Amino acid sequence: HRTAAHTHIKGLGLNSSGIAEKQAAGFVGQCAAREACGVVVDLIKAHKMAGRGVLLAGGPGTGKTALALAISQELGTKIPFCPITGSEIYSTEVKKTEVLMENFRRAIGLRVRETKDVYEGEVTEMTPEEAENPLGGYGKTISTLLIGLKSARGQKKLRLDPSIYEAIQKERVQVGDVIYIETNTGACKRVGRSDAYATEFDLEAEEYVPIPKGEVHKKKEIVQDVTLHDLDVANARPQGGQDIISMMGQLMKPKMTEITDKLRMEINKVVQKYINQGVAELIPGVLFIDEAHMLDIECFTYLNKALESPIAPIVVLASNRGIATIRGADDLKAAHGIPPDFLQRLLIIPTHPYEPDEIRRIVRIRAQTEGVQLTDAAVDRVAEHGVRISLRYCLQLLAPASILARVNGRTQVDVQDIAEAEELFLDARRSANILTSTGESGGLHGFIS
Amino acid sequence: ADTVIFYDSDWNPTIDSQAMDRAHRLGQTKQVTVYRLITRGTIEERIRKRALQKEEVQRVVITGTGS
Amino acid sequence: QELWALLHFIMPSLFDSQLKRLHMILKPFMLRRVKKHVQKELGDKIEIDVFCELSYRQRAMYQSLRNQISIMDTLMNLVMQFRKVCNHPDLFERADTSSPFF
Amino acid sequence: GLNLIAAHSHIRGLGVDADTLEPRPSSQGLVGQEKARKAAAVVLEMIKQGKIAGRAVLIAGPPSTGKTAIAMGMAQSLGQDVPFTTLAASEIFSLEMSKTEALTQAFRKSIGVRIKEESEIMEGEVVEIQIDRSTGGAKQGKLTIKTTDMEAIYDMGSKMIDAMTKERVMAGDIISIDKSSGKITKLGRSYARSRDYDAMGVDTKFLQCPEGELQKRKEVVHTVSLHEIDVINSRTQGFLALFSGDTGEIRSEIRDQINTKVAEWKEEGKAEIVPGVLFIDEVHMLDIECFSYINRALESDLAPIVIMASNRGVSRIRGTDYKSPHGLPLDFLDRVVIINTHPYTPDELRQILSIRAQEEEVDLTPDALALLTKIGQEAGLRYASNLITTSQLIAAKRRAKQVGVEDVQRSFKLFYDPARSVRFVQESEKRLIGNDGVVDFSY
Ligand SMILES: Nc1ncnc2c1ncn2[C@@H]1O[C@H](COP(=O)(O)OP(=O)(O)O)[C@@H](O)[C@H]1O
Ligand SMILES: Nc1ncnc2c1ncn2[C@@H]1O[C@H](COP(=O)(O)OP(=O)(O)O)[C@@H](O)[C@H]1O
Repeated sequence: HRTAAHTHIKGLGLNSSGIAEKQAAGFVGQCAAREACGVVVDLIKAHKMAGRGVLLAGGPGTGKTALALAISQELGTKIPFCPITGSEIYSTEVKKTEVLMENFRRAIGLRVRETKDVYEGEVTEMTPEEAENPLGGYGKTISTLLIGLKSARGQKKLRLDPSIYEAIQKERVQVGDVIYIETNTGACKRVGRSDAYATEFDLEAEEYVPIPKGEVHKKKEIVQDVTLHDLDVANARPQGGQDIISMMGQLMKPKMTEITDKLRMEINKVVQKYINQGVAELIPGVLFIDEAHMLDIECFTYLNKALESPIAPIVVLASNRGIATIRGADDLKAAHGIPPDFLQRLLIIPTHPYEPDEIRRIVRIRAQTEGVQLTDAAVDRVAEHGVRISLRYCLQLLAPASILARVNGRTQVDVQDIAEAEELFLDARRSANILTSTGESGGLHGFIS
Repeated sequence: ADTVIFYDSDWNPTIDSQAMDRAHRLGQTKQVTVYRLITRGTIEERIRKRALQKEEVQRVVITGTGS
Repeated sequence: QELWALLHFIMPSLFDSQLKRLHMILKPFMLRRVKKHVQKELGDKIEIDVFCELSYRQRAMYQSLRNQISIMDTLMNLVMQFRKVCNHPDLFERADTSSPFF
Repeated sequence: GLNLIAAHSHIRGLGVDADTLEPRPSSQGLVGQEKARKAAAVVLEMIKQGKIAGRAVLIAGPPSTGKTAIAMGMAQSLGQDVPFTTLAASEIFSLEMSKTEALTQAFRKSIGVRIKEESEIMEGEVVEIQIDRSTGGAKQGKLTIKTTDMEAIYDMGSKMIDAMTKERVMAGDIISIDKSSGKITKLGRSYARSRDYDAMGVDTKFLQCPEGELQKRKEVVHTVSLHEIDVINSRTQGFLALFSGDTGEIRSEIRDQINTKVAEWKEEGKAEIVPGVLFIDEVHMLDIECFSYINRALESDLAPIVIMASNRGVSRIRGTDYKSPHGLPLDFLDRVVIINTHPYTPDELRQILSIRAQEEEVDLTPDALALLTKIGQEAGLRYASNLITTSQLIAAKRRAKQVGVEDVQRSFKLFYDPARSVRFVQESEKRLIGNDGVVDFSY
């Protein structure tokens, strides 16, 4: 609903033959790059490949991020699209190569069938039974709970292990509540009071709920979408048991941890059981590392090994820089800001500047996307920027000009409202002239160097 | 009753025209309103448009009087 | 043919197996009158259309269901599933108490 | 499966004649690099022989000359018999622990303690479980189990009845019981009882009954690394840190105790020590402090063989301001023998591309393989290998059964090689942001 930089991008706008239509799905031009991004979408949808690298290479404002977000739409919702900047990699909690691995495994998805095996009913009896322990000093302990559950078409009496009674107890269950119990986790949920004895005169603000229909014991099945990283995190910070470690692990502050290769390898074994059991579909996705020049030579040297993994997502890099110094390696210059031995691994999609008539088309697509109804002379005005000034400066003027027109009582933007927008809101270059002319000498009114 | 709400349109307009008659009969005296919850952008729309054009054919085939 | 079957039933000798013909031949056998003429003491019906769009859950059901048209077209099955989600998505998949993947 | 096609998936071993260490011109997915493969096979021999401790080998050569491939070939030709640790040198720059501690843990991971143990396992189909649960529970109960060859009934002790009820063991369930622990694993449901499993969904699998005796001794050969023993001894659930990480810096006196105890188990004959390999990929990412530690870690008796790869020429050593070959200090390089990988000839590129075109499901027409070979000479082995996947996807878009020259040409046109990418950069220097931060956005 809110309008943002890429709201007009809907897809790559390719033909079924995989050729780009010159203006489609919000794009203008970049046709060769849109066609290359199509073949990458094909590489992703065909699950066969791991750890292929793609670089979107081209100057700022050439639509590299529009291409990546268009890929994210051609893949649809099922496939994991995992966007990061290279500046997200420098965590204070864990080494930066941990964050890369977390993002690599966040980019691999799993759809898995799960059977939830549960008991549900109105609690009709609850009777604890206990033993006098030998002198451990903590005193007597509950040995078991007997609990009666009533549903609409049956009842049970359950003799619980005391670890499930602790779930029952920490859930503050009472006689006459409706509860849900998972035999999977031993976990308990208090659903409400019965709709029996639902007298209004409680301060307790209870939700009275109907008796569960059907039998007390149920075995429902549901399909869960998870990433491999979701499994890593669950098993590294255990929280689904009723044991003391799972209990205290919910009270401690959450913190990220440098999950070992040993854990990740053994979760591959676990997930492959789900595949062989036929309960899971593996759905590998894509990791988009925007601003990949902000990675350092330790990140890039780790990506070597990470991409060689027998499962890894597709990695799409974007860079906007020429021959530049590699970060963390001030001795080494290379194109794109990428180490030369890593660049060998990638397929590079070069991305090119727009022509003046393409800029005019983009301005009109963008104007009608923002709902800025805009006269043709006004379009020509805005499209003379983008040629003389960055393309982004065109698109950013459309909103001020709309406000100024509406404040002038116009239904639509004239050249006048842009000519006022051009004056209130400068580009970087006009502002850079103001600096150099005013900071031409120091003083009270100078800009600070 | 004085109000009929169709949660669903039927493929046959005669059945809904019968259904909405239940309130609109010689014993009625309040105004009758009929509401029809056509969910927009769905085949609930095409079902209603097909049923509505059939009612025109059924009215054309009774162009001449039966009186 | 559904009009013939009624006419065959009442008068099977004549009607054993264009509008200017129909309205003449049926003049004896059908009598019809309408509330506009004889029962105009009643008001007319007010028919109000009440459009509402698919909620975000319904359209998640509906669009993933419509995705099957990329493979099939079963269409008479799909138009019943489409009618379910257009009524309430709990008809198609009942929402129920849920928890993370274990 | 969960293993997808990856860059090294075609490597099945080292491709060397085990009787002579003569490298075959191609086998097991390796092509050429014969002298390097022979040397890696001599290293592989003395790894398996175990008698030699803490030697370090560097594999040195230009990028894409098969350095990782040879490392993967050794790993595939050691298999499970020997520990094999792979370390990217970037990994030791932990925030949890100092880099010498991280580098210690990597050495400890590469020595295995091999421990052989037995247990009686009882396995069969449950014919019946009777449990009285007589107010309290677990009072008494009887278990009947059969194989195809025997049937027996057992009176159960009360803590076994708890185990049976905990596992909801049911008639028809195929179970194994480890007797000394008393854990019950339900291996499956017997097919003959399928109709009793009225709660199980149709997705449920079934099995035939177990065969032979209900009870036998099954012998397990565990291998546990010195690192695992170190971490186990750190805290009350130390092993739990082998997964999450969150090991601290493990105290040196814990390791020194463990080294003594493992020497006792060896002398007592209770355990064997199995020296593995640590492979340090792109070792030049280590700094001068790391190399100083490695120098003496290699002199330990419980040191693995360390194998290393470097792309680097005479290059700046990290953490200092002078240059040395491989980017490695000469005092460290004095402790290391070096294996060189050379560039490939055009026919070896053709063979590697052919192998890669077998590992992916691709049919190359003979002219498409010739063109990819030509692109391989001109643009590098890795780029032509990525054109294989691209061409198949283009061919499938035109519904072709085989990849033709037209598909390779589309690939070459759509995706630039590194040199054309650099040339594109060298032309676009005003539009690309320079090292000065300067850029022009105008047309
Ligand atoms: N070919 C195109 N068609 C339509 N809009 C485009 C195109 N290329 C870029 N844009 C738009 O121009 C703006 C700047 O492009 P952007 O993707 O931010 O460039 P980069 O990410 O390379 O700096 C964005 O709002 C983007 O949607
Ligand atoms: N001799 C060889 N036989 C088979 N495949 C090879 C050979 N050399 C390299 N390759 C393959 O080509 C790719 C690049 O080689 P690689 O071993 O990664 O070189 P480096 O590690 O030195 O960059 C890898 O996928 C590798 O499997």
